[PDB]
Amino acid sequence: VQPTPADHFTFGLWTVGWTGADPFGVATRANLDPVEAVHKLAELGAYGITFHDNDLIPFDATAAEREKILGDFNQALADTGLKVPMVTTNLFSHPVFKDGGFTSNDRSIRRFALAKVLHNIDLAAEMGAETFVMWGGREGSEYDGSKDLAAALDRMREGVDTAAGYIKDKGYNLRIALEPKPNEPRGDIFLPTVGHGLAFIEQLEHGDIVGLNPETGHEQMAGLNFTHGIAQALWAEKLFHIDLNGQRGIKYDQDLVFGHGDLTSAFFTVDLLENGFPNGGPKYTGPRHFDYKPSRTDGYDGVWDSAKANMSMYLLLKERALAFRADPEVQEAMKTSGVFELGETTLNAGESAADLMNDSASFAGFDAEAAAERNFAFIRLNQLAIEHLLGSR
Amino acid sequence: VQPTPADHFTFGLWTVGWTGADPFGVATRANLDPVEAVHKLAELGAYGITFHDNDLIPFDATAAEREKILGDFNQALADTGLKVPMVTTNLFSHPVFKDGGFTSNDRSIRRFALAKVLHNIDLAAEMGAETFVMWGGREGSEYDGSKDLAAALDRMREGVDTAAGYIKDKGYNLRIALEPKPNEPRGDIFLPTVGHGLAFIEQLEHGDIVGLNPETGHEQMAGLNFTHGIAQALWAEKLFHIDLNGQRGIKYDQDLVFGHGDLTSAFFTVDLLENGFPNGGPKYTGPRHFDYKPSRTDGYDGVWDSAKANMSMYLLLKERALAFRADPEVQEAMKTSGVFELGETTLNAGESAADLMNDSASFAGFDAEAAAERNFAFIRLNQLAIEHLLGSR
Amino acid sequence: VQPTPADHFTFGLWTVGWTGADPFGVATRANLDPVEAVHKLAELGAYGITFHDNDLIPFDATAAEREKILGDFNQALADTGLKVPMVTTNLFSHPVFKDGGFTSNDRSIRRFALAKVLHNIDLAAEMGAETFVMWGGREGSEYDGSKDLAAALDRMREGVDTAAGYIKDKGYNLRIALEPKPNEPRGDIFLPTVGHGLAFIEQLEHGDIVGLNPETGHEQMAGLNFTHGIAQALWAEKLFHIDLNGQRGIKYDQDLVFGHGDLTSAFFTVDLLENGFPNGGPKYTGPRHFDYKPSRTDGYDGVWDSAKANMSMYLLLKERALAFRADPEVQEAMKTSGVFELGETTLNAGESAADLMNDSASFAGFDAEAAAERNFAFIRLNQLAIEHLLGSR
Amino acid sequence: VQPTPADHFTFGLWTVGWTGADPFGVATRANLDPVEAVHKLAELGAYGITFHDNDLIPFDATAAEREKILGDFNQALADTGLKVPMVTTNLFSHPVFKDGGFTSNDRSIRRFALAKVLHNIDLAAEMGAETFVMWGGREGSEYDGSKDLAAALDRMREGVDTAAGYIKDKGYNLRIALEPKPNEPRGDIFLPTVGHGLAFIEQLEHGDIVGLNPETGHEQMAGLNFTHGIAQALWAEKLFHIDLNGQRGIKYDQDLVFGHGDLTSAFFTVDLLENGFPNGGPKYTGPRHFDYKPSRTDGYDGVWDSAKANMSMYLLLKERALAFRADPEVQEAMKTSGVFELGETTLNAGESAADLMNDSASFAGFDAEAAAERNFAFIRLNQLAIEHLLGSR
Ligand SMILES: OC[C@@H](O)[C@@H](O)[C@H](O)[C@@H](O)CO
Ligand SMILES: OC[C@@H](O)[C@@H](O)[C@H](O)[C@@H](O)CO
Ligand SMILES: OC[C@@H](O)[C@@H](O)[C@H](O)[C@@H](O)CO
Ligand SMILES: OC[C@@H](O)[C@@H](O)[C@H](O)[C@@H](O)CO
Ligand SMILES: [Mg+2]
Ligand SMILES: [Mg+2]
Ligand SMILES: [Mg+2]
Ligand SMILES: [Mg+2]
Repeated sequence: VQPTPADHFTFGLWTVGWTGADPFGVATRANLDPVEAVHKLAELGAYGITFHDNDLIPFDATAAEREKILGDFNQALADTGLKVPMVTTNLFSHPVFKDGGFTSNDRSIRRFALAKVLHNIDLAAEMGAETFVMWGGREGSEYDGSKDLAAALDRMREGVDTAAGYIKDKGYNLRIALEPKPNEPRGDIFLPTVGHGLAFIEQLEHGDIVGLNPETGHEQMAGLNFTHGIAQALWAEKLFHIDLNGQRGIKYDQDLVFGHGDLTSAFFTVDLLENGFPNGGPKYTGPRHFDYKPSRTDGYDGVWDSAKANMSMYLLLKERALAFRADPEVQEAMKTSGVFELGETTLNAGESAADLMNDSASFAGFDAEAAAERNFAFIRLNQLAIEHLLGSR
Repeated sequence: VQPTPADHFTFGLWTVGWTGADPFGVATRANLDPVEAVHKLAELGAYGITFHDNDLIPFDATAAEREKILGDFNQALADTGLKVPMVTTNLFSHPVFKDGGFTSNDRSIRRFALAKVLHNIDLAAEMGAETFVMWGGREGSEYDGSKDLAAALDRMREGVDTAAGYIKDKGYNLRIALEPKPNEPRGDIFLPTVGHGLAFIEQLEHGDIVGLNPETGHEQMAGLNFTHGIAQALWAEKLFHIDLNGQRGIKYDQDLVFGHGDLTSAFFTVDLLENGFPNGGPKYTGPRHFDYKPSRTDGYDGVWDSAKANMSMYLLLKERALAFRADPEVQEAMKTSGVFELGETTLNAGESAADLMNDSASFAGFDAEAAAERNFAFIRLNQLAIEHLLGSR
Repeated sequence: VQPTPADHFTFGLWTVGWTGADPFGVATRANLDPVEAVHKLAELGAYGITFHDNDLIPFDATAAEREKILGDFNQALADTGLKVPMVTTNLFSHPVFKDGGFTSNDRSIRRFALAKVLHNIDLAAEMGAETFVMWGGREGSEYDGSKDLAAALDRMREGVDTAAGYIKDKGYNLRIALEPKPNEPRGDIFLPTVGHGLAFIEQLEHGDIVGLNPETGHEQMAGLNFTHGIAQALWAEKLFHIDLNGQRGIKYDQDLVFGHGDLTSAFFTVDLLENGFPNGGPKYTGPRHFDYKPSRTDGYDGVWDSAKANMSMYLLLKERALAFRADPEVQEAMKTSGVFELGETTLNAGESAADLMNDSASFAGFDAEAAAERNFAFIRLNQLAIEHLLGSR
Repeated sequence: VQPTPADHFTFGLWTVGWTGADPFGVATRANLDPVEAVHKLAELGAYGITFHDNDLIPFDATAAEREKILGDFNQALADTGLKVPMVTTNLFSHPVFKDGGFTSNDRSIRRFALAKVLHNIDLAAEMGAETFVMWGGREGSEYDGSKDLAAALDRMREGVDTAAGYIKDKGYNLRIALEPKPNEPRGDIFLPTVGHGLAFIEQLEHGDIVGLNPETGHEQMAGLNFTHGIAQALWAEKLFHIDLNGQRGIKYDQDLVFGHGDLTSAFFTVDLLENGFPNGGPKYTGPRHFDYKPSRTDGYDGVWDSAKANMSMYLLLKERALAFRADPEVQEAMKTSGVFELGETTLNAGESAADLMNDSASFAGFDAEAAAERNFAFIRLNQLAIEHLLGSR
């Protein structure tokens, strides 16, 4: 398995650039030059790179510094052919953002935050990015009386609709992707799961250009099924981008390599991304982005190894998932279990509620004890998927 | 503290009627006669009672049996004055519902399930209920390949829109409330949290009459903040009903008495229900329903005690929450922390995006290190709330 | 892969015999006759069967009836050659055990529970079991003030030490194994994890014949690493029996087939049971017992599919774990990462604390910054294990 | 409630001194001078201060510098009267400890870590500390094949037994206390809970002077009951020190003020530390140490507010826990529920196992169905505790 640019594997500058500081220790690695990151990733087979404004341009950068850095990074992009499909803003590291950007209780800070986003849209637009991600990491609270929860959602909405109105006004070819996270760094974060992000988009004035950017480990930090959550996003046609990594349980966000967390869930996520729904429906078509962090125990050989492991894991899972659905035994097990039967509408063509209540066969004369005898054989279908994942089939 | 019918405390027949069987043991209590439940609850100060069709009418009940039971229960209601504000359907106990009702993979079963709901709407309508709850407990999977996830949401939608169309057609004065749960009895349940239920309603043809019925312990089984979740439901004007109980962590659904789980979260939920949002906004106005189970260790004296503890807990929390917001020290702490400041729009009246980017004060000349110096004093506001909850203030 | 009796796969009568009642529904399958259970297990290649006293003999059975049941049961064992390696007692289903067996607050229930246990030991010895398991499923509380926590531990010890002295007194060749569970059916169970069970055994008077029976899903309900937990039990030489199954996360105990939960963790569990430790040490040589439940959506074909599947999964993982450790690339990866280096003592033969203190190259003269540059290459090592797991290496 | 030195409230230098860097941001507060820390703690009523070697003396400090820092530090202690009851070592921040101190895969890091510890013991003794705490924060792994799990336990034991023999050899009046943590910063930490720490101590050669230092938030990260866990440590008489703080659920370690996490559990923790066990037994008489971090959104006023708040919370709970146990209605509720009955031995003085077996009224003649009717009244008992907690009784 060898990734080619046709695979659409994208990486953030902050992933291979993550230096290693965590809550109990300092960096274990020297900073990564952005020019090097770009060359290195292009040599491994990446398709693109993504960044936060401050990953590249320091917060306090003078104008001359910004131009230099941008000339160096654009040179690197020209030399290697990497695309920049997504750009995001850092509204969480500077001390000013301690209570949030968009939903900070201080209004002057909310204004700076939105100003900082608006300027970043311009940059995003000039880099040719198709997606603009918003991860509101500091949007939340540690304590329940810190916020007016209705006002917090109004403030979030104001910021997101202002950013979207500006895109439309400027004619930029960008969509906004919101990225949910249940906690960390705040005790509770606003719009904690895929459902909460999707719900919120529906209250927006400009929701047509707003969708989601779900991350594997974020959903698993609430103990949810990542595959079920991205399936709901898909079904509502709101799956704009995806962040792939691994997580080993409900705890701090590990950011492991994709497939290095819950393996069977990783298998079924790849199947959904590659094979789509068994009865048909929308398919996800954007980048396969890896938002992970190389363990701080490992030196730079490990960094490149970890980048490579992401693409290898995905390609290996993909091979198994295509083999799995192509197997005739699996197709037969699917039919037996009623997977295709779920796709037939419950009612008949032009059958109303009144018509159904009235059908004796469906209710009054329905044999419930006889229907309950069906062996759905879900265990057997599960055994067949796992044997295909282990390559023994 | 003494609950009066003016408090609007409602109880399901299945809560005080829960006999005690769990996964590792049989019932520890004799069945409860429905007539007795009604009299007993009216003597404690309940306002109303709620039930599942099969809580009252056995699954296999003949016509003569159904009429008898309904005559007995309506007599009881007439004698005591209890209301029946909510009615729900049991789509989870019979073996026929092993793969779901609405999203069972077997189509004949989906038809029976919907037929069973339609008939129950009639009953609900005749009892004078304002709310019809749907809890899809068997809607989900243990294994990721058991379902076509897009088809499962189509099947759910078909059932919910059919039920809603029927309400409209019949002219019934009922709204449907969907009730999320992340897991148990299925490994993963569809529409696992408040966000997922709200998202789903937006894809519905008849979503205008569809809202939510969140339960305290269900949200806490995913480790979410119950108060933040009901605040999002409120803000979207979808909080139709509420299920109150207690939960002590991420584990099986305990169904403890309300306030017998996370106490501080219970305190802030009561504040939200009674005081509303600090800057104003919608207020929840329906029943305060308790969906709990009297621990199986306790005899019938304990059952009535537990029913009474629910209303006492709520009334005690309410007293403290009204005291808390009326305290001048708390009002001052709120202002200091920026709780009211969150309520001011970020932009000025007729200030566009372009106008803001352009304001030098907001961005280019903004002093970020100086803004970051504000002491938000959230800890102190948290200390004041807890001292009010402990009654030491 | 075809299991054979030399593989030492054992199954509980209650696993395949679980009819499907859960907290929200009744059984979906007919009761399984235990003579049939024995014949079917033996045809599939199991080596032995285990049971709870009340799995085979009803709680109400007369002596005549107990003799009758046991003669047919022993006949079936004789007909097939299945061993009975472990016997256990049901101290959780009858309403009498609602506050516990050994730690019930009621003294007369404690005496009844201990007498039930002692009689069961006599049957255990009579069947040729080498192990007597104790799962204190109802030992615990929902509420913190329900028990004196020190008296509960004194009553647990009295119960286990009386049973242990009785084995010793009668000279049975039996060992007691305690089985920890964090919760379910109690809100909090005493001795919730492997560590608590191990610690508790060291306070017993007859500790020498008391060890543990860890269960995969139980440590995963506290988000613990099952391989790390059983490693600690093995290190202490207290791993007397093991229960294998699957769990997808912190939620109710699912009891899925082994390998249908956390797959990568199942791989490393199999590596420790089969291969042991990289530098050498203890090895577990007991039976490989499956304590799971066939999903309620499936009929009896699914029941035997599911029993087969446990054995398949273990042999597939066993195979990939042998290939993995045998691989020269893996052995060199382990060497680079310092796996064998951890096996060397920190101190030199005869070096004292004073000596080390005083050795300037280990402290005063140590180059901590040089030492920190080591690439441990843990990411690469993990990528090698998963490629062996996925059958690509 | 005003704390006074007799209350024995102790604080770590790193608690009030935590500047706010978390995984997604930099410090929000200026470094706290430790002489100032001492003066401020003493003004608020603390009894003592604790510190990690590198909290006071930089890792790079010259001997001259170490002497300088220590003279001002000892002067401040002398000026104020604060004791130094516990001392600990930092074996986690420097990049050298990226794979652990005692269990690092690198042998030369293991020697450096042990020498760092031994020197620190000398300082501990010199300061008059009675307790030396060991938190093995980096002892663990992200991946299961990174370590030989048996060698890791041998290296942990070598390290703790060398330090213990050195105390014994020098005759210091010091005890070692191990502090368990399930995860963070390692994906899995060795000795993850109270039970694992207790079990581990029983395999040490110098076990007699080794006990535990449980931390509220750490057991709550595995969803365990902190009162049950510390009850087991106390029962074994291994509760040598305690770390008090708050945690809202299974997620990253929050380190909130004691009482700002699970309030009801904090109430029962305070009851066990202050009141002990209902039937009598061991009591914890050590210092009440606060291991928390002031939230990063707050300035230094919030820092001293937060330190005050820990002491307020403990005295408010202490007060309500004394009122609770003193209450004659509670004492009768406890009596009904069998709390004192659990304190009676199961067996009669001189009754053997044979005797009990053979006592027909405890088994053959037992009315199990009669016995099961007992109302244990646990719900009522819990309602009484919360009404005392809420200050309504
Ligand atoms: O939890 C961190 C988060 O996942 C971060 O890497 C976001 O993805 C980024 O801020 C937006 O792309
Ligand atoms: O988890 C069980 C669920 O909470 C049940 O009691 C629903 O609320 C009821 O089916 C609808 O009202
Ligand atoms: O949670 C159920 C438990 O795992 C049970 O099946 C014990 O293993 C059995 O009682 C002892 O063998
Ligand atoms: O998770 C941090 C840990 O709780 C730490 O502050 C230890 O308590 C300290 O290192 C030993 O005292
Ligand atoms: Mg991300
Ligand atoms: Mg409910
Ligand atoms: Mg078991
Ligand atoms: Mg600590």
